[PDB]
Amino acid sequence: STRKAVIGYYFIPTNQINNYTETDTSVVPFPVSNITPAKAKQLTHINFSFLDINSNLECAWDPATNDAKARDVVNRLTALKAHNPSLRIMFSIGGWYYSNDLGVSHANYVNAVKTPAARTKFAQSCVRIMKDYGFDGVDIDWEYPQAAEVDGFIAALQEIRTLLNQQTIADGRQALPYQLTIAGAGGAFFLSRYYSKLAQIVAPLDYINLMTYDLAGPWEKITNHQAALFGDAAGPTFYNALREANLGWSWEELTRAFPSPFSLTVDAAVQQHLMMEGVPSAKIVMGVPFYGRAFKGVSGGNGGQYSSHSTPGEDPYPNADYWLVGCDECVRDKDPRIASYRQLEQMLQGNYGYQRLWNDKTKTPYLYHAQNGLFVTYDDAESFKYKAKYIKQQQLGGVMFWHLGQDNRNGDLLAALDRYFNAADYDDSQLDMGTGLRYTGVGPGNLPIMTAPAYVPGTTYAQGALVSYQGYVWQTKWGYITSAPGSDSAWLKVGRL
Ligand SMILES: CNC(=O)NC(=N)NCCC[C@H](NC(=O)C[N-][N+]#N)C(=O)N(Cc1ccccc1)Cc1ccccc1
Ligand SMILES: C=CCO/N=C/c1ccnc2ccccc12
Repeated sequence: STRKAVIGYYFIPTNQINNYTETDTSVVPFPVSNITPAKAKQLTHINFSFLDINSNLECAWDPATNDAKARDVVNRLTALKAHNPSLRIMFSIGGWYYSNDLGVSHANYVNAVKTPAARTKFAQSCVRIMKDYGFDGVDIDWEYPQAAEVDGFIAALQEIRTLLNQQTIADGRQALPYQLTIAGAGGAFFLSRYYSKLAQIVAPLDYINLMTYDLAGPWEKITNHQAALFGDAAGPTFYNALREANLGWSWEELTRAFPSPFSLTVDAAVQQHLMMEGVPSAKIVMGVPFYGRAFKGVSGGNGGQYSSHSTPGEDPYPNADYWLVGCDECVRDKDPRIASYRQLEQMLQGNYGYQRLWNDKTKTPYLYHAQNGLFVTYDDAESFKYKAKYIKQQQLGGVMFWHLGQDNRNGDLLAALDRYFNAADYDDSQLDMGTGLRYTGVGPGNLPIMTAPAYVPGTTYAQGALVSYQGYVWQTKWGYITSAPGSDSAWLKVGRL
């Protein structure tokens, strides 16, 4: 019933705002007019990106921004709401460039959330900006608060939420209330920073949009799919950093929740969220990439998958060798390591030497250039069928993607997502989800339904015995136990009645 969210980032750099034009793609490749009425109808949210936090610890435009041109761009976006009364134009604060641990504005994020007075000044500036520019809600993309900063981040979200709710009442906006989201970590290493307090982080949000992409890249030793739905036992595996989070759980509880090593997949991130009590499936949104990540220096044998590679990891890209054959946008952007889906379609179609291959465990496509030794991991309308089916089966809130300019000209990726959720004639009941590796962790938030004989006082239970008691099914950790389940450390809660 409830419509799935379809949240697309609209990113425009300052120089493009300051020189905004809808009639020159060499100046602005993706002007607002490319978001046609048909596309507008298929989105529920557009995340305008990025604003920042300044040294005055307020939400702010990049100070080089021409304000009149900014308002003009934003006005074109909010004009789209004429075609879709469900559509929201959010704005996003942060992004990797501004907010990463070494980013140019990082200290402003740390300081803005640090004290009650700072949080109030910061929260106020967010709602002020929202009202002043005509936005419909606030998205926070801080990558990422460290475990020490998490309490301040939580309080900042809570305070923003109160101010948004006030604003909704003031504007009589109950039909389309102002919203709050974050872009959340989609991989266990960064997720471990705030994982233990995930319920408090998600409580004030309408959605947490998981960045379930960038799970492979040149910083890793071995090529891999950047957004595998499920795991491939042939691919690399990773230490499960969540088992070291400050949860206060027992060895058995930790082990059951956090297998290690594990496959870094979209399903892993989603299940890791669902394991936590107080994190509802309907607030979890699955991020998908509208771009691929490209690697060079790869060996043959498995289509370039799971190979060592010679892809520079430095930022900015360290020379002028744009080796991703056929990638014209890569030349424009001086970086052969990222290619939009729009460009990847053209690369396949041209005489450039790529084969499109498919991994039926991960349910994702990849390109392999056998002659030069290149590998590209990306997503397409086919991988989106499996991801859409997972979103529905797991009762997730919807899909998020980065970014709108990377869809092809006809908006085929966006149209596919909309079709999979909303087309009366689309049927995926027989779509086979495959035998790729599922993340099997169980935690307090995702106990399965079970039945077992009622616990009987006086009975001596062997290790592994299952009983039902006071609403749950419990398993003895060793034998021989006679205590009431939940009264001491001998029983593990394994299911709910
Ligand atoms: C919604 N927020 C996100 O999606 N964030 C996110 N993906 N953060 C991590 C990715 C940062 C990315 N870095 C690289 O790609 C490293 N280069 N290499 N190899 C980045 O900062 N940019 C490229 C990018 C961004 C998002 C998704 C894929 C690639 C530069 C950038 C360009 C425009 C806006 C923001 C960042
Ligand atoms: C490859 C270009 C540099 O951009 N890198 C971003 C980055 C660096 C290290 N680890 C990461 C993990 C996830 C996403 C991005 C990165």
